[PDB]
Amino acid sequence: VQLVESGGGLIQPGGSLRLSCAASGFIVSRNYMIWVRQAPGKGLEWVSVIYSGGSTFYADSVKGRFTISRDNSKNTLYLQMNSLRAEDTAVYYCARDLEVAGAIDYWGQGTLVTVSSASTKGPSVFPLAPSGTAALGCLVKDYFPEPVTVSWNSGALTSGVHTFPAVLQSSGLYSLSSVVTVPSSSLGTQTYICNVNHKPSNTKVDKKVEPK
Amino acid sequence: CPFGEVFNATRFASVYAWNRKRISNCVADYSVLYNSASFSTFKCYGVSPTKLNDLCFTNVYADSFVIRGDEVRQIAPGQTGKIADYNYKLPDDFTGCVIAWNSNNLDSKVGGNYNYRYRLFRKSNLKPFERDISTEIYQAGSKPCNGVEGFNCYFPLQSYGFQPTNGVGYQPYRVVVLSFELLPATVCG
Amino acid sequence: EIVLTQSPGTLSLSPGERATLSCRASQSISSSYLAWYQQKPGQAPRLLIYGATSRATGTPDRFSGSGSGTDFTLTINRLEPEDFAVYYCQQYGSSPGYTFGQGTKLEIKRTVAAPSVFIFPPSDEQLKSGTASVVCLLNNFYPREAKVQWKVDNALQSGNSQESVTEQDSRDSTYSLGSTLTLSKADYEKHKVYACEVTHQGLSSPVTKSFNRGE
Ligand SMILES: *[C@@H]1O[C@H](CO)[C@@H](O)[C@H](O)[C@H]1NC(C)=O
Repeated sequence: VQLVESGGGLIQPGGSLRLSCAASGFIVSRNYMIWVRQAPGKGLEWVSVIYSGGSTFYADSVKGRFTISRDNSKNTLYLQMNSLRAEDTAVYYCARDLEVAGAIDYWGQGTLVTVSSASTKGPSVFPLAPSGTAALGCLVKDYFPEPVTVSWNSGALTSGVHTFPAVLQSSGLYSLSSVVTVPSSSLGTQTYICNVNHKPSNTKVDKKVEPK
Repeated sequence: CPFGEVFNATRFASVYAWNRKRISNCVADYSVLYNSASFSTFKCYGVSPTKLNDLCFTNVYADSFVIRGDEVRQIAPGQTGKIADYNYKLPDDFTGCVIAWNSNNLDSKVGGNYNYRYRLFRKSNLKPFERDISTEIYQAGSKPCNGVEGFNCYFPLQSYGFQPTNGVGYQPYRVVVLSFELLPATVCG
Repeated sequence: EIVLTQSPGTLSLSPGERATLSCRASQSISSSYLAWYQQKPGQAPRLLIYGATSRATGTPDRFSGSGSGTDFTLTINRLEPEDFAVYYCQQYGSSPGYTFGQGTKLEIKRTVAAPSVFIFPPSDEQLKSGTASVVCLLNNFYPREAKVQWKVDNALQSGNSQESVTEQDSRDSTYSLGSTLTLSKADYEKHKVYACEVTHQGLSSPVTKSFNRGE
């Protein structure tokens, strides 16, 4: 028994996507089947339900845009999403529901949908230069889509490194910082290079961080 | 016509096993019904509660059962939900009335009253005025159930839990559905 | 519209203590229609309790549920390390038919640790491009609650900064936070003193780090 989801990706405002949920063990057409979504960093939100007898119900925020359905032959559940807005960005779970006989007891792994209207763009890398323990870092600014990977000295330096979660700026581009603390006596003797890699844009930067 | 023997019974049926009483060869009069103050719901479809007493029908049926407050809106034409789909289905051209009143004083009990049950699982929607009372184990997965409850193998009937403190949407409501049938009239007001 | 308000927003305990999470409904509901879920970072929710009190398949006995009406409770007896997670409550009886609470984070307790505060001016490379980003760093503190106040020529700045926080560190259980103040190059060169002032439980008084543009 398992629920496997697919079809997520990056789409523009006003565009359309279709999520699919191949079931195994469960028979989709005999169950209450739901979609629930989670926007990045936020709570769970119920999207839609299809009853084994064919009845369908929808959250207010998606009524008229989203359409749940199924194919008994493929044993799969679908979610057709039209007129997508930025706020529809989320991880989408299909899940089986048992109501008072068991609540939502099985959930698929989730599929990510991003609604953006931003174009692929490699990051700008700027040093955060140090002025007991010193701190130094890299500002990896104005990239899209996610993710960037950041390492220090090609992976030779891991102790003390904090790579912060990316934040979505008002421009629709992401930005994140990577910092590391070191002995301030190492500032004169050891070289600190942050290694930024953004696969969607095939950008690889190596920025050396020196005291100003 | 013995309306009181329907509205004033001591216990009601569970919705999945709703009760049907035939009413025939008697005088109707819907005055003590409509002009009662104790009815939370009294909606008519296809007729008119005003000019109800001065008409005739070949036969009338009174179906009675108990449901949750929030489900009374499903006892109407063209409704969907667990009750309309798997328990009691009104037809789309319904000609009759739906009467509902809160029975929290009668059907709630401190500690929970679980005597009233509804069908939660069913492969297909009921047809109008279908009564399904099977208690066959419901196969949600791929392996046969062989009449044994287990994972993916559920008893299709589930209890309401009626406690006096629940909010009114969770409180029990006694419903009576009056269906008028003009197929030689024998029920007039 | 039915609303589930979970509390507290964050619970900090050490392994083997007793965890009590509450859920309060904006209206009275039957206990049959309430469930509790655990969710670990990166994963799908995991059902723990349904019908207020019934243990899902695979839910160990240290998890117990209770309550009725407006108030419901999840109890973890003898916390285990794998129990630090987000916990959600859910109702499935009232319109629209599925509602979740906002979440309670159950996090590891440790001793108070004041942050080390660092301030970074924009680099010349960035300024050349026409934007200045001033970064303030708070390192290895506990607990998570910290106020970072940006001050430009002693004018408190609101609405042009964004904060970002690491997950609790797996070795010392502390937090780290970056706050970024974004200006245009023109507005950045209009002022002299840039300061971030940090307030935290572990600091006897707010600590300020600052720099003067071009120094
Ligand atoms: C049910 O009993 C009450 C008792 O006062 C009575 O007034 C009412 O008319 C009865 N319902 C009928 C006759 O339909």
